[PDB]
Amino acid sequence: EIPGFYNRFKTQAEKSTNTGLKGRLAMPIRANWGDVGKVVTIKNDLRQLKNLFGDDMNYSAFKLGKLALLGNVKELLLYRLVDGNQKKGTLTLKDTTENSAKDVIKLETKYPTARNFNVTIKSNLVDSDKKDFIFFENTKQLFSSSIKGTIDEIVLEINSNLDNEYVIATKVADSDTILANVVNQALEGGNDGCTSITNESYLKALEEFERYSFDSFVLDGVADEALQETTKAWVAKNKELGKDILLFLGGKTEDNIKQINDKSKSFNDENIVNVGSSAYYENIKYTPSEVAVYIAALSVSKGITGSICNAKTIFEEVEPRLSQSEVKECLKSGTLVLDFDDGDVIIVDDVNTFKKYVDDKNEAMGYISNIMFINTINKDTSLKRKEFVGKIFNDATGQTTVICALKKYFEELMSQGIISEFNVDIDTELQATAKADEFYWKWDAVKVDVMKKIYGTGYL
Amino acid sequence: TGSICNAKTIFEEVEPRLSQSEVKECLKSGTLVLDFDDGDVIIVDDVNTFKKYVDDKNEAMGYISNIMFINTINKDTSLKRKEFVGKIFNDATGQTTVICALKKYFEELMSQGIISEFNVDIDTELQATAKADEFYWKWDAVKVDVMKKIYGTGYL
Amino acid sequence: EIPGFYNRFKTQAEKSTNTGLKGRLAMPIRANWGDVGKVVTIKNDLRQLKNLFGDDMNYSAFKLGKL
Repeated sequence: EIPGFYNRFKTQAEKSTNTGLKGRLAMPIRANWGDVGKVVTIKNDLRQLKNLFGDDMNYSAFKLGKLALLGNVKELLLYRLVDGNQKKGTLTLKDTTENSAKDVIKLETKYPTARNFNVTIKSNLVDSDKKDFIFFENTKQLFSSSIKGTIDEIVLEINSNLDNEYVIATKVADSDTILANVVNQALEGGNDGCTSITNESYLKALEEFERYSFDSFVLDGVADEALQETTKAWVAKNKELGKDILLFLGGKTEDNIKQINDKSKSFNDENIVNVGSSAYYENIKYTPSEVAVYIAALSVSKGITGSICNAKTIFEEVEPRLSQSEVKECLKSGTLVLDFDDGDVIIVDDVNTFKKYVDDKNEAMGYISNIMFINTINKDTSLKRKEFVGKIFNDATGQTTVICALKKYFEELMSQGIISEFNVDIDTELQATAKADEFYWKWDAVKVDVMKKIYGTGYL
Repeated sequence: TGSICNAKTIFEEVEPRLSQSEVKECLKSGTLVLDFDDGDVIIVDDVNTFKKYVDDKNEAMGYISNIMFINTINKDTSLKRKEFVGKIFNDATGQTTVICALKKYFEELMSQGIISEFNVDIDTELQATAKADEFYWKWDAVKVDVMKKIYGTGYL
Repeated sequence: EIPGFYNRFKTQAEKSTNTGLKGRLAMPIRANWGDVGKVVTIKNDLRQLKNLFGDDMNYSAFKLGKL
């Protein structure tokens, strides 16, 4: 640059930061409003969810999004599910100067929907040629504007202000004629999003979700069986492909605790978590899958350095309600069920559906926190792939560098206290059999536990 | 001193996109195809069209880096032609000088770590049959490999 | 395989082992329940015996198996 003393101030995020959030979650959702056919990330502010997908609790989108956000996920990734017939609302405007009136402007909702987004056009009381363009939803006004009677400036203004973000205006003809007055005319022709949604839509959503990486998946708070087996196979495929995705599920409200335990027996992969209990938060019930959304969100928000075995929930009630016998039955079945151990609703344990089996996949694998730990180690290691694969020569120096980097990572874990003991070394047994263009290595560790049970004995 | 089997590319998208079955099919066919192993576009492997065949032209010949190495050795050697052809007398001294120069070159390669092991010597089998105005020589080497595959096993 | 860094975790029997057992024994048995006409090996967990030959002490099978 030219000589001088040029300041560039950067008080962007000086101390406007907090560290109370973590994790990311996947969400196929049915929605009346918002983008369609894309996987969109949502920051934890619910205002973003409300803006980008509406505020209708009749739909899985807003309700499950609110539950996930209250789960304190750092970034919530959504995908709007639709049938192919799903459509945008639309309205058309016409001129009045000519006896044979001609359509000159068309209004269409910015996102596909079927809501009663309405529009009003009336004569401007100040200027003769101006028309006052006002927009509503069921007469609840969104935005008002006034432009002279030329179509180009009218559509440009209507598309300019983001107060009119609900609707897009397009020019039908290049007229300079006075528009026709409308009063609360709905943008018709749209279709909602709950229309004929089937397993194929969920399959397409999952195929879209293959692109990204996630900490957990919950399947739209829907307990349809065939979707559950499909997602089970999909997660197994993703695991075999090096994508370590965890899955939470919730049974149907009609299922008895015996049926829920049978389903939790049917699932035995460690990445499957079955939720049995229903709950109420704002005096409104939530099916086991709807609360499975929340428990998955809370789990991913916990991340490492935590668990869920007694994490307090937002729910004001829980049902069905279990004695210690029923709780033990559910845990032995691998079911996760909420509890009312105190005046609040409390998560009973960290169990997953796998826990029915014991020894080879160890008992700690029956707990979700260990699976999150293993998936995190696999993810960081598969991040190291690109640092080390195809970039170092397999000699003693390259092996030493790889081992030193992994040792530094595990020592960082040790510094956090997550691991009580570890060692990482070359797998000389397999390294002897290794081909010259490959490397084998081994590591042992001991994750630091957490009190689930405590016992006290008193003397007087 | 490098390869392409995981070199990051500048490309923001790649198509057509392949499962591991398709990738294995392409590699067995000798095809080179880009991949989206992460958020970027990444080169899958070092393979060439030859790789369909295996043993005589060895499996390392199926990889482009080995061919680049062999071509470089041939090029430097065919650079040495002008230094040695028609300029030294084929006696024991000339043969020793040629062998010493080639040994120095291969030791320079060893210093760079590209070669893990080598030996270079007169091809006494063909040198016995060699005409008086020519020279035969032999060399073995071991190019240093690179991790393409890595496997880890965990204990808790 | 294709190039990559593919983990395969093997926390099967990390430290879930003990050395308090040895030996093998033959047993012709009368039983109300279980397989017939085959020589079946039973691991020392009595639950395996109970599953594969019942839990009736009236028969040589369960009683002598427990012993």
